[PDB]
Amino acid sequence: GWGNHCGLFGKGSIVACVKAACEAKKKATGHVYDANKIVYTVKVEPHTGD
Amino acid sequence: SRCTHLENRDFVTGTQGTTRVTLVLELGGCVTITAEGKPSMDVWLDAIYQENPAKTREYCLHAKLSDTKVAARCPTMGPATLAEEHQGGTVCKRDQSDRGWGNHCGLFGKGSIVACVKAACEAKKKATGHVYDANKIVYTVKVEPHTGDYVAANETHSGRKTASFTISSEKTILTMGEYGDVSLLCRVASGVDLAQTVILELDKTVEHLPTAWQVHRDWFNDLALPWKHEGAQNWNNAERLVEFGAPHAVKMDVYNLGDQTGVLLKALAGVPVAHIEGTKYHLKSGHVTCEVGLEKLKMKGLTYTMCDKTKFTWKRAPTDSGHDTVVMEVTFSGTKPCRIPVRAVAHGSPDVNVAMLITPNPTIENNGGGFIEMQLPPGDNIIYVGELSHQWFQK
Amino acid sequence: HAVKMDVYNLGDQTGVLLKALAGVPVAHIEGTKYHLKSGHVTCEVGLEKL
Repeated sequence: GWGNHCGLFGKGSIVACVKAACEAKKKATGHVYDANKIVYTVKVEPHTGD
Repeated sequence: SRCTHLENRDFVTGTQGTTRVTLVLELGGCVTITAEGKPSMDVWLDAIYQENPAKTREYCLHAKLSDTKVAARCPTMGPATLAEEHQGGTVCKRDQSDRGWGNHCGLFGKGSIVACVKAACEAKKKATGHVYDANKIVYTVKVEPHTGDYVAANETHSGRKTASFTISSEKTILTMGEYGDVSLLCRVASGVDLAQTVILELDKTVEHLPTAWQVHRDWFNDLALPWKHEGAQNWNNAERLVEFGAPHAVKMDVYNLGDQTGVLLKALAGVPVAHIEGTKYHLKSGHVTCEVGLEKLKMKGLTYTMCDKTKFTWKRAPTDSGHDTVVMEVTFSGTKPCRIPVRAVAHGSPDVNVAMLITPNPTIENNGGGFIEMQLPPGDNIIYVGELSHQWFQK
Repeated sequence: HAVKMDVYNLGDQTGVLLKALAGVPVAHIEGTKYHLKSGHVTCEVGLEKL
């Protein structure tokens, strides 16, 4: 309206935007396994009396 | 007129004899007072606040843990102990771990283990509550006379006056320039009850957040977070943000539950905001009833001659104000000061003046005047400012 | 309001995520190795040459 420098009193269009990024070290990342690349490690130790 | 700047506007009108007017002013509202033989006045409650209110508890939203210490004893060696278990400002957990030859104990069995961390709060990660004292709260009321000058919201009206009220000082007499004196009696006791209110403050320097919230005392007192009194060195219930892992041999992990700000903010959605300006803690919603004394107010320019009916032009053609009134502004090129000859007729009845003026005794002063606000009946009308005319369809 | 519109940030969601993650099993990362902390495998052990 006149109070904010418009000729008419009514609804005026307004649009606001912000650039959105992510804070450093504030991510949550997911990882998936490939059954063909997964490794199983097995250890064996003899009973040596020690 | 200031009230034309907002959507929330009320009109109060005093008739014959009405010398006093009782209004209920609300934050975000505005009242236009009109009365026979009196200059019109715009009045509004501008702020409600208290400087340096008392602080109740401070809560910690993000624990800063450091100096993790663990003490463990073999099954026959007795209780494990740390000096920290007796210090304030530390969180500890005593448990039992499985011990045996593998971790250097003579026997295979349960051994005592105790782990402690020093618990403090991250800088700027506090949530502090404040309480109002009804005897120290201030209500600010503004008054502005209708001078026939239009001023935008970002501009300052030279005739605007401010009055402050506290419970112990309920009456003020304001001198409205040449319009006389107006008396204001506002009772803070008629205002908002603040017994169950707490103003919650996080970090007011954060840019994308309100500076404060108005929350319920019982909700605030039940927050499951570490807390302390301002000034106290350590936190009570610091364990609320710390978890201990199951022990294994001579070790026990300490986990931090992270920053609780996001959690709090979800709880605060839908809660009303408040505002902090330095040391002033403001309510953003509230009301107060005032009695306005109009008897000492006098109109301006009643003895001027009528302006030359030939010298008016439209600076701002008649326009809808949004309050079912019409606003306009004229320019006068004749000799000042003088009374503006304004009137309006319904299409077809040139004899009956149908204009109800909001602006009192419109005049063109040596350095002002010209803005007029009026109400007209529905339908086609013609507005006249002397010989200057304008068609106007009302509604 | 008039020619302005405020933008609010909902804050760090880490605390919210961590509450959801309580009771979820942990895993472990060692450099480029992504380890499971729970699991099993069946093996056949040949003893004839011992």
